[PDB]
Formats: sequence, structure tokens, C-alpha cells
Amino acid sequence: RLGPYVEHLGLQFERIDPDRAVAYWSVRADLLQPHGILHGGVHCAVVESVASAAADRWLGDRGTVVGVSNSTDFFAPATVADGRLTSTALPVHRGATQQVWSVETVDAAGRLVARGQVRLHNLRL
Amino acid sequence: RLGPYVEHLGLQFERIDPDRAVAYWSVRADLLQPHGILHGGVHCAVVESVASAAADRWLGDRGTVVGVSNSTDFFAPATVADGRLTSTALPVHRGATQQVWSVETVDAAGRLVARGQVRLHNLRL
Amino acid sequence: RLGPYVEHLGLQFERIDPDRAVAYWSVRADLLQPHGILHGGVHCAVVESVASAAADRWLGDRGTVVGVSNSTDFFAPATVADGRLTSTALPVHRGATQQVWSVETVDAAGRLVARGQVRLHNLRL
Amino acid sequence: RLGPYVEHLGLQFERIDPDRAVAYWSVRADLLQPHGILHGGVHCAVVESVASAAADRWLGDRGTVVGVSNSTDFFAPATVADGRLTSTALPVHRGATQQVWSVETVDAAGRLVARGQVRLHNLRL
Ligand SMILES: Cc1cccc2c(C(=O)O)cccc12
Ligand SMILES: Cc1cccc2c(C(=O)O)cccc12
Ligand SMILES: Cc1cccc2c(C(=O)O)cccc12
Ligand SMILES: Cc1cccc2c(C(=O)O)cccc12
Repeated sequence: RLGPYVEHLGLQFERIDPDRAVAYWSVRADLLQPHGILHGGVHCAVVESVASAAADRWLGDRGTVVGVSNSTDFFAPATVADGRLTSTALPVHRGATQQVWSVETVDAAGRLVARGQVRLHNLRL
Repeated sequence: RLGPYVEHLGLQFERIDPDRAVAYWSVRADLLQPHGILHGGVHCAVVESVASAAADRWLGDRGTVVGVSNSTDFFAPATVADGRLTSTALPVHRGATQQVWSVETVDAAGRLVARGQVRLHNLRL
Repeated sequence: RLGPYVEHLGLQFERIDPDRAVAYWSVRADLLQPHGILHGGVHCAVVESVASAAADRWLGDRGTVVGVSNSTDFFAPATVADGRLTSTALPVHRGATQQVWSVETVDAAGRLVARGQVRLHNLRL
Repeated sequence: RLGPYVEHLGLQFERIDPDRAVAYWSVRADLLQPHGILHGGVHCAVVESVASAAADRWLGDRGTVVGVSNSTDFFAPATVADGRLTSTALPVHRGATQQVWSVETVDAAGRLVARGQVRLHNLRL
């Protein structure tokens, strides 16, 4: 129940709690930019996906969230050879009107591949 | 020659110059998050695509660019009903090692839907 | 009527309109970091000052603004030798609850020294 | 040995290690914006100060660092009444050419007042 774009990214969630979300995924040939590494927009969309899932789960029955902004840094190039990536969203602030979550994407060795912050607005019932 | 992820986004470039890139696209049902609006990661990936295309074209035969970071703000929700979006990348700084580009995504009425900055690193021959 | 920190920065405003603010200032020895160039935080505070002044002026009698976030890029080192800097704030979005402004700091030659975006929240009467 | 602007901020460092820096400070009347809360630029400058100190200490004899960009979020208003703030810088990435550090400013109760990321460039000998 995360939408069609999340499915196309290939994210597979191990956990979506009010205080953490974890998802596994992989570089795929269709996700590349012309020099054979991951298109940077894919990192941003993964960061957006894992944070908004957690933010939505935290808000729960009390309303719904809308994305406000996303700032993602790319620290290493990623290819199909780099295997399974893990993206973990952790909360920075969870308040009445705003949420900010931090998402780290790491490889199996724990090497930080990307890291992003997502700001969300709470639409409360 | 922009890679498979750019094609999947549906971007169609009117212009890729050393100082500006313009691309048209549209919200599509496969690009949505669960509440029927555009997945925010799609805005980030579009911003990344149009800026990196321009940055790569500016660097030209002198080398190649790698994405460093992307910060995109979402100002209005976007649906299939909102029609054709236009994303324009304009340069902020184009130097020896770094480039920063600003990308605005607007609807046909000129309403600002999203806006992002992309930092790139120059890999020079 | 901009507060004591703005005065300590040495900002001198030529213009504070609902759609633009302009201020002149200069690197000073007390504003430096240990290697003799401008402390980067000074760029951020100048960006915050010129944008919030404009945002507050735009909101006018209808309420007041509070800073939400600030993202500033530093493109060139600045010293006392670099003379008079000009910081211009231009609006990106001015809505019901949020404002986003973009501020460019340039030297006399038009060389871009720094550039920042400031997000503000509208506290409406 | 941190420069005159750091002194004017009133930062007092408990720790500057290659992997963490901690500094205490306080809102002061001269640091305010016109509505009696901390000028947001002060948060950015504190974030810049504590991260660059740590980054410089990590690089050590091998070279020196220059600020590249700073993104700070303000989560609560801060006044003189809020007492002693603690700013802690932790490393996100420390590589050959780039460093990224994350800085959290909290009050005595552990309430998150501000949080910023600083990107630095390594000038290596
Ligand atoms: C053409 C090109 C070069 C370098 C990078 C890119 C990216 C990217 O930054 O991920 C995305 C799309 C196209 C790119
Ligand atoms: C589940 C959910 C709620 C609200 C927003 C989202 C987004 C988004 O922020 O675009 C992306 C993916 C899932 C979302
Ligand atoms: C010690 C040091 C080195 C390099 C940079 C700095 C900065 C700065 O980034 O402006 C601020 C404060 C201290 C610094
Ligand atoms: C005039 C005004 C209103 C609201 C906020 C500010 C700030 C600030 O954003 O900290 C800085 C300088 C002036 C301000």
C-alpha cells in the first residue's frame, strides 16, 4: 500500500514502525544514468519513499502526510556490482504540523552510499 | 543518450545547451504515491535529470560530471489532471571542480510546482 | 527595526519591498574564521537576514514570519580585500503558510560569492 | 584558535576530536531577531563553527578545510529563557576531498532546537 512508484523502485520493506522504516533494494540496469552508475534521482526517490512511509505510519489514524522537501547527498557511485542496499529512516523531529526524517542508504559492508533528509507536512483530521 | 531512467521518467528534452536545458513531462498513474499525487522522488529525479544533462553538456569534451547532492522543494501537489509540466535548468555556478544548477518545474499556467538545486563534481580529462 | 544581530552583521538595506530586499555589507576582521576568510556562518546569517526582512515585509499587517530552514552554498572565499558585497533576496514561493526566498551575495564585479534559500512559516492574524 | 567570529558567538568547546566536537552557548540579547527569539543565522553559524572545528581537527597536519555549504533546520524558537544550548557535531562522511558533518543543537532537557549539515572541502598538502 505504498503506491506504484515505490514498487517500480523495487523497494522491499522489512519494517515500517512509528519510529523507523527499513527497506532493501538493488541497483538495476533500468535505474542507471548514462555512465553506468545509479541515477542520483533514484537515491532521492528511495529516501523519499522510506521516510514518508515511516512518517505516514507515525501519524497513523490522526491524519496524513505530504512531502515538503528532500535533500539527498550521494557519497559513493552505485552499480549492479554493489549488491543489496539497505535504506533506514530515522526521525529527527515529529511534531504537530511538521516531520523531518533522516534516511541512510548503505551497502552490505556498511559503506554509506547516500543520505537524505525529508521534510513532511501533517494533514491532521 | 541520457540513460534508461530518464526515459522511464518520460522526459522529452526541447533543449540541452551549455547554459540551459528544458524538458517536458507529465504526471502518470505509475508515478504516483498512495494518495493519488506525484511521488516526491519523481520531482527530485526530474530535477537531477535536467540539471545533469545541462552540466554534462557544459563540460563537453573536457570531462564528465557526477552527481554530488540534490535539494528539491515541492510547492504544489501534482496529478494527471495538471497536464504538461516544464522543467528548466539554469546555472548557478560552473567552475573547475564544481557545478551548481537550479531547476524549476512549472505547469502550463506558470505555477511553480517544484524547484531543486543540484551540485555536480567535474571529472576532467 | 531588524534586531541587534542584523546591526552587528553590518547590513545596510537599500530596499525592503514585498518582492525584493537588497543590502550591502563587507567582510570585517571580526567576521573571519581562523584562515583569514569570512566565517561561513556569516553568509548564512546574511542570507537569513535579507530573506526574512523581505518575507516579513510581504506578510505585512497580515501576520508575522518565523524562520524554518536555511541552505546556503559558499562559492568563493571572501576577505576584507574583496570590498563591498551585495545581497539580494528574491521570492520563490509566497503562499498561505510558507514562504521560500532565494538570496544571492555578489561582489562589485558580479562574482557570485554565496547563495542561499530560506524557508519561512507565516504566523497569520 | 577558532577565530574572532566564533568568540563573538560565545561558543565554549568541551571537546574537539577527529570524530566529535561539543560546544556550549546561550541565547543573548545581542543575538536576537526583532521578535525576541534567536536570529536563525546564529544557529547556522553555530552549526558551521562546531562542524568545521571537528573537520579541521580530523584533517589535522594533512591539510586544511574550507566550508562548501550549510543546511540548518530550526525546530523550536530559542530565547534567553531557554538556558544553555549544547551543539554536537558528528561525522557523516570523511573522505579524500569532501567531509560532511551533522550538528545537533539541544537544550538542557534534550529538546532539539536546531540541526544542520555542513559540507567541507579538504585542501590537502
Ligand atoms: C547525463 C548525465 C551525466 C551525469 C549524471 C547524470 C545523472 C545523475 O546525476 O544521476 C542523471 C541523468 C543524467 C546524467
Ligand atoms: C505513503 C506515502 C504518504 C505520503 C507521501 C509519500 C511519498 C511522497 O512524499 O511523495 C512517497 C511514498 C509514499 C508516501
Ligand atoms: C577552524 C575552521 C576551519 C575552516 C573553516 C571554518 C569555518 C567556516 O567554515 O567558515 C568556521 C569556523 C572555523 C573554521
Ligand atoms: C525581521 C525578521 C522577522 C522574522 C525572522 C527574522 C530572522 C530569522 O529568521 O531569524 C532574521 C532577521 C530578521 C527577521
